[PDB]
Amino acid sequence: PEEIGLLYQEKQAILEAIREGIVAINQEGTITMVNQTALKLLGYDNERNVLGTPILQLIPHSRLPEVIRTGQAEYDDEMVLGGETVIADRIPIKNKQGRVIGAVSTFRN
Amino acid sequence: PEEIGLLYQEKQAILEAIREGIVAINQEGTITMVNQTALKLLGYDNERNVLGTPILQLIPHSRLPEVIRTGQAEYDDEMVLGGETVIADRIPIKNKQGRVIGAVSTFRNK
Ligand SMILES: [Mg+2]
Repeated sequence: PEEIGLLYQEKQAILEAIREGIVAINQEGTITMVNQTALKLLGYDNERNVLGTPILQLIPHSRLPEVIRTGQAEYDDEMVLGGETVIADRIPIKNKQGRVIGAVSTFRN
Repeated sequence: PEEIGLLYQEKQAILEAIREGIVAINQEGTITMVNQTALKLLGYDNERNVLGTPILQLIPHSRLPEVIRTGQAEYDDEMVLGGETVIADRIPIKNKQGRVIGAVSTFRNK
Protein backbone atom coordinates (compact mmCIF):
# COMPACT_ATOMS: atom_id res chain seq x y z
CA PRO A 1 0.00 0.00 0.00
CA GLU A 2 2.75 2.54 1.02
CA GLU A 3 5.10 -0.08 -0.52
CA ILE A 4 3.15 0.22 -3.86
CA GLY A 5 3.46 4.05 -3.56
CA LEU A 6 7.31 3.97 -3.23
CA LEU A 7 7.63 1.41 -6.11
CA TYR A 8 5.48 3.65 -8.42
CA GLN A 9 7.66 6.67 -7.41
CA GLU A 10 10.93 4.73 -8.18
CA LYS A 11 9.36 3.41 -11.51
CA GLN A 12 8.58 6.96 -12.72
CA ALA A 13 12.01 8.32 -11.60
CA ILE A 14 13.94 5.55 -13.52
CA LEU A 15 11.78 5.85 -16.74
CA GLU A 16 12.14 9.68 -16.68
CA ALA A 17 15.95 9.37 -16.05
CA ILE A 18 16.48 7.18 -19.22
CA ARG A 19 17.13 9.34 -22.35
CA GLU A 20 16.58 6.41 -24.80
CA GLY A 21 13.05 5.17 -25.61
CA ILE A 22 11.90 2.31 -23.36
CA VAL A 23 9.08 -0.17 -24.09
CA ALA A 24 8.55 -3.25 -21.82
CA ILE A 25 6.13 -6.13 -22.55
CA ASN A 26 4.83 -9.00 -20.38
CA GLN A 27 4.86 -12.69 -21.46
CA GLU A 28 1.73 -12.19 -23.62
CA GLY A 29 3.22 -9.25 -25.57
CA THR A 30 1.20 -6.49 -23.77
CA ILE A 31 3.06 -3.16 -23.23
CA THR A 32 3.37 -2.69 -19.41
CA MET A 33 5.91 0.14 -19.26
CA VAL A 34 6.85 3.00 -21.56
CA ASN A 35 8.80 6.27 -20.97
CA GLN A 36 8.21 9.75 -22.46
CA THR A 37 10.96 9.36 -25.20
CA ALA A 38 9.24 6.15 -26.50
CA LEU A 39 5.77 7.89 -26.54
CA LYS A 40 7.35 10.73 -28.63
CA LEU A 41 8.91 8.09 -30.98
CA LEU A 42 5.48 6.36 -31.35
CA GLY A 43 3.55 9.67 -31.84
CA TYR A 44 1.57 9.59 -28.51
CA ASP A 45 1.20 12.27 -25.77
CA ASN A 46 0.81 9.90 -22.77
CA GLU A 47 0.33 6.27 -21.55
CA ARG A 48 -3.47 6.13 -22.30
CA ASN A 49 -4.11 3.76 -25.27
CA VAL A 50 -0.38 2.66 -25.23
CA LEU A 51 -0.06 0.67 -21.96
CA GLY A 52 -2.27 -2.43 -22.17
CA THR A 53 -1.98 -2.73 -26.00
CA PRO A 54 -0.33 -5.67 -27.85
CA ILE A 55 3.17 -4.52 -28.93
CA LEU A 56 2.50 -5.61 -32.59
CA GLN A 57 -0.50 -3.15 -32.74
CA LEU A 58 1.83 -0.12 -32.29
CA ILE A 59 5.11 -1.73 -33.59
CA PRO A 60 4.20 -4.39 -36.22
CA HIS A 61 7.89 -5.26 -36.97
CA SER A 62 8.88 -5.50 -33.21
CA ARG A 63 11.10 -8.52 -32.34
CA LEU A 64 10.24 -8.22 -28.59
CA PRO A 65 7.89 -11.27 -28.86
CA GLU A 66 10.82 -13.33 -30.36
CA VAL A 67 12.88 -12.29 -27.21
CA ILE A 68 10.03 -13.77 -25.06
CA ARG A 69 9.84 -16.98 -27.18
CA THR A 70 13.67 -17.66 -27.28
CA GLY A 71 15.07 -15.91 -24.16
CA GLN A 72 17.74 -14.44 -26.53
CA ALA A 73 18.93 -10.80 -26.29
CA GLU A 74 19.39 -8.94 -29.66
CA TYR A 75 21.64 -5.83 -30.01
CA ASP A 76 22.27 -3.07 -32.65
CA ASP A 77 19.06 -3.78 -34.69
CA GLU A 78 18.26 -0.84 -37.03
CA MET A 79 14.58 -0.23 -37.53
CA VAL A 80 12.24 2.51 -38.73
CA LEU A 81 9.67 4.02 -36.30
CA GLY A 82 7.43 6.82 -37.75
CA GLY A 83 9.90 7.82 -40.54
CA GLU A 84 12.88 7.83 -38.04
CA THR A 85 15.70 5.22 -38.14
CA VAL A 86 16.46 4.06 -34.56
CA ILE A 87 18.74 1.40 -33.08
CA ALA A 88 17.01 -1.24 -30.89
CA ASP A 89 18.57 -3.30 -28.05
CA ARG A 90 16.16 -6.05 -26.82
CA ILE A 91 16.79 -8.03 -23.57
CA PRO A 92 14.71 -10.66 -21.74
CA ILE A 93 13.56 -10.01 -18.13
CA LYS A 94 13.71 -13.08 -15.80
CA ASN A 95 12.20 -13.69 -12.30
CA LYS A 96 14.40 -14.91 -9.35
CA GLN A 97 13.79 -18.57 -10.55
CA GLY A 98 15.14 -17.70 -14.10
CA ARG A 99 11.74 -17.78 -15.97
CA VAL A 100 11.44 -15.05 -18.73
CA ILE A 101 8.56 -12.79 -17.44
CA GLY A 102 8.98 -9.99 -20.02
CA ALA A 103 11.32 -8.14 -22.34
CA VAL A 104 12.52 -4.55 -22.82
CA SER A 105 13.42 -2.64 -25.98
CA THR A 106 15.77 0.38 -25.79
CA PHE A 107 15.61 2.71 -28.88
CA ARG A 108 18.35 5.34 -29.62
CA ASN A 109 18.64 7.83 -32.56
CA PRO B 1 18.34 -0.49 -18.96
CA GLU B 2 19.55 -3.42 -16.76
CA GLU B 3 17.94 -1.13 -14.07
CA ILE B 4 14.52 -1.50 -15.86
CA GLY B 5 14.95 -5.32 -15.82
CA LEU B 6 15.59 -5.28 -12.03
CA LEU B 7 12.73 -2.78 -11.42
CA TYR B 8 10.29 -4.94 -13.53
CA GLN B 9 11.31 -8.08 -11.50
CA GLU B 10 10.82 -6.22 -8.12
CA LYS B 11 7.42 -4.84 -9.32
CA GLN B 12 6.11 -8.27 -10.41
CA ALA B 13 7.36 -9.80 -7.06
CA ILE B 14 5.77 -7.03 -4.92
CA LEU B 15 2.42 -7.14 -6.90
CA GLU B 16 2.09 -10.97 -6.32
CA ALA B 17 3.34 -10.51 -2.66
CA ILE B 18 0.23 -8.30 -1.85
CA ARG B 19 -2.98 -10.32 -1.06
CA GLU B 20 -5.30 -7.25 -1.59
CA GLY B 21 -6.37 -6.05 -5.10
CA ILE B 22 -4.11 -3.15 -6.31
CA VAL B 23 -5.18 -0.55 -8.94
CA ALA B 24 -2.92 2.55 -9.58
CA ILE B 25 -3.68 5.60 -11.84
CA ASN B 26 -1.60 8.57 -12.99
CA GLN B 27 -2.88 12.18 -12.61
CA GLU B 28 -5.06 11.85 -15.81
CA GLY B 29 -6.95 8.82 -14.31
CA THR B 30 -5.28 6.24 -16.60
CA ILE B 31 -4.70 2.82 -15.02
CA THR B 32 -0.88 2.38 -14.82
CA MET B 33 -0.49 -0.59 -12.46
CA VAL B 34 -2.66 -3.56 -11.52
CA ASN B 35 -2.12 -6.98 -9.81
CA GLN B 36 -3.59 -10.51 -10.48
CA THR B 37 -6.12 -10.15 -7.63
CA ALA B 38 -7.53 -6.85 -8.99
CA LEU B 39 -7.64 -8.42 -12.54
CA LYS B 40 -9.58 -11.51 -11.26
CA LEU B 41 -11.90 -9.08 -9.37
CA LEU B 42 -12.41 -6.94 -12.57
CA GLY B 43 -13.04 -10.17 -14.59
CA TYR B 44 -9.89 -9.85 -16.78
CA ASP B 45 -7.24 -12.58 -17.46
CA ASN B 46 -4.27 -10.13 -18.06
CA GLU B 47 -3.25 -6.43 -18.13
CA ARG B 48 -4.42 -6.16 -21.80
CA ASN B 49 -7.14 -3.41 -22.05
CA VAL B 50 -6.84 -2.73 -18.26
CA LEU B 51 -3.50 -0.88 -18.23
CA GLY B 52 -3.88 2.31 -20.31
CA THR B 53 -7.71 2.61 -19.77
CA PRO B 54 -9.36 5.55 -17.93
CA ILE B 55 -10.35 4.22 -14.43
CA LEU B 56 -14.11 5.10 -14.61
CA GLN B 57 -14.53 2.90 -17.78
CA LEU B 58 -13.74 -0.19 -15.58
CA ILE B 59 -14.61 1.03 -12.01
CA PRO B 60 -17.51 3.50 -12.43
CA HIS B 61 -17.80 4.22 -8.61
CA SER B 62 -14.04 4.77 -8.14
CA ARG B 63 -13.01 7.74 -5.93
CA LEU B 64 -9.36 7.46 -7.17
CA PRO B 65 -9.90 10.63 -9.31
CA GLU B 66 -11.28 12.36 -6.13
CA VAL B 67 -7.91 11.54 -4.45
CA ILE B 68 -5.93 13.17 -7.36
CA ARG B 69 -7.96 16.46 -6.94
CA THR B 70 -8.00 16.65 -3.07
CA GLY B 71 -4.47 15.11 -2.55
CA GLN B 72 -6.20 13.34 0.42
CA ALA B 73 -6.35 9.61 1.40
CA GLU B 74 -9.88 8.02 1.74
CA TYR B 75 -10.52 4.81 3.82
CA ASP B 76 -13.20 2.20 4.51
CA ASP B 77 -15.31 2.49 1.25
CA GLU B 78 -17.45 -0.67 0.67
CA MET B 79 -17.65 -1.76 -2.96
CA VAL B 80 -19.30 -4.36 -5.18
CA LEU B 81 -17.00 -5.42 -8.09
CA GLY B 82 -16.86 -9.10 -9.27
CA GLY B 83 -20.23 -9.40 -7.59
CA GLU B 84 -17.67 -9.62 -4.66
CA THR B 85 -18.02 -7.10 -1.70
CA VAL B 86 -14.62 -5.40 -1.03
CA ILE B 87 -13.29 -2.51 1.09
CA ALA B 88 -11.29 0.17 -0.87
CA ASP B 89 -8.52 2.23 0.83
CA ARG B 90 -7.26 5.00 -1.56
CA ILE B 91 -3.98 7.00 -1.07
CA PRO B 92 -2.13 9.60 -3.19
CA ILE B 93 1.36 8.75 -4.56
CA LYS B 94 3.89 11.63 -4.36
CA ASN B 95 7.25 12.10 -6.18
CA LYS B 96 10.35 12.76 -3.93
CA GLN B 97 9.41 16.56 -3.91
CA GLY B 98 5.90 15.78 -2.52
CA ARG B 99 3.91 16.47 -5.73
CA VAL B 100 0.94 14.05 -6.36
CA ILE B 101 1.90 11.92 -9.48
CA GLY B 102 -0.86 9.28 -8.99
CA ALA B 103 -3.15 7.38 -6.59
CA VAL B 104 -3.59 3.67 -5.60
CA SER B 105 -6.64 1.67 -4.40
CA THR B 106 -6.24 -1.43 -2.21
CA PHE B 107 -9.30 -3.79 -2.32
CA ARG B 108 -9.75 -5.95 0.83
CA ASN B 109 -12.27 -8.88 0.87
CA LYS B 110 -15.24 -7.85 3.13
MG1 LIG C 1 16.49 -4.16 -38.51
